[PDB]
Amino acid sequence: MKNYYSSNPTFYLGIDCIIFGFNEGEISLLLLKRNFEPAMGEWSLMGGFVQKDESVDDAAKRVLAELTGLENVYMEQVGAFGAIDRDPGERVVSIAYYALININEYDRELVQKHNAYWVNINELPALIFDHPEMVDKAREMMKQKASVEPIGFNLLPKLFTLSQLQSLYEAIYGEPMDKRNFRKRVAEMDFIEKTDKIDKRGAALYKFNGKAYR
Amino acid sequence: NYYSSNPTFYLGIDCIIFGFNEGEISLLLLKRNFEPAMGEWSLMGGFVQKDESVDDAAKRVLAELTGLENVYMEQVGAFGAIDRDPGERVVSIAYYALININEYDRELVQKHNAYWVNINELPALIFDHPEMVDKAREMMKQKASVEPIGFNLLPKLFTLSQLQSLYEAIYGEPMDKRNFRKRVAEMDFIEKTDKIDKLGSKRGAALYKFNGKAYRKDPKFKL
Ligand SMILES: O[C@@H]1[C@@H](O)[C@@H](O)CO[C@H]1O
Ligand SMILES: O[C@@H]1[C@@H](O)[C@@H](O)CO[C@H]1O
Repeated sequence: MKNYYSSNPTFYLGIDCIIFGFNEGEISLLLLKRNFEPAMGEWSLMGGFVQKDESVDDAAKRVLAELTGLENVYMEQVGAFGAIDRDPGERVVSIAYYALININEYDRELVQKHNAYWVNINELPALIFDHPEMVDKAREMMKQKASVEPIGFNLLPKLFTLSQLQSLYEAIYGEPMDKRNFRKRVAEMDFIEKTDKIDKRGAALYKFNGKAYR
Repeated sequence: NYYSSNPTFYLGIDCIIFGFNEGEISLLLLKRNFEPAMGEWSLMGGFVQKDESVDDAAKRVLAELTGLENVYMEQVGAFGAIDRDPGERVVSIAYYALININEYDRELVQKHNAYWVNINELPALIFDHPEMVDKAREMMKQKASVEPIGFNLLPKLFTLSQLQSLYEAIYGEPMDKRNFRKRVAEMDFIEKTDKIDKLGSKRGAALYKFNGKAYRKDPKFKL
């Protein structure tokens, strides 16, 4: 059995989940009031710790489910945050994970039962520790992702107008966009495709495809 | 004692140092100096210590195992599969860089028994090191697409062929010369100087430089 590596120290390994939600033209962040010390009661990302019996990726899934009830949310790793004094309680290196989801009814009731709250990304309260830095990094990742592949397949209807698409991009990027230049930029995205169908007024309908994955 | 209902983990460090030299990319490798898997081909592997940030751990590990200092690395990810390290549960945070080989002390590296291996002729690496390398390589490609790159990998006055060679090595593919120079035209961070190449491979070729102001990374990503 003994002890490979026992000369080295061990560390608490944190998990923080960053859940962006799109609804009615706005992005919100899912937040809670932290249920343990230090900084108990203060505004927080969904925070937990990696356990011995699980991968770090599965820790994220578990932490999310424990603190919000949400299951079946695919998340992408944001990074390992390991500044010495990031957590005032102990040395904690935290691994952040993020997703962008479409905010829907059953999920809404579930989240509310956990005392998690959707807060508009332009009106965030002061978050504990380095959570604002984590959120900023996830938001930049989301921006970059949206420029190279479909940002999600159930954020918008299967067939969507350019106006609907523009509202999603403006929310992600956090600034209004020029309609003509946005249309030109979309024409350069081979993963968005104009169909023959029209909205029912007369606006052209577009769809995401799988061309960014080839 | 906060958080004591939770366990603690060994936190690995792995450094993935790609080197650019004579139009090709290499990986800096070593023979692992501790067990298990002692003597086998490995990345610069260590562990985070109590004294240091994880970023600073990656610096110390790099300097201990190669002598290289002042090398900026970007985080690849935390690799946390339960069985990735057969010795023990270790969550390893991999870091990467693409450096200019000639710009560093090649004898200092040699002294540390670290070897540049060509990126297309890698030996079998230990544990999940090939996965880490693959991930770093994909990030290098993604950056090269969306950002200005290679200020310290090219001479201050460089040709379009030299710039092309960098991109070709990064993506690992020959490129169309026609379309590349068209893409180079849309890059506002590369400016054409008055000067010309009197020593290199295409004599009299236009020498370009990076415009520092335009090279600078945007604080927020632009569509
Ligand atoms: O980021 C914190 C981490 O440092 C630990 O306190 C667990 O909760 C997370 O939200
Ligand atoms: O990836 C390994 C890590 O798991 C630990 O063994 C330290 O060295 C690294 O190379």
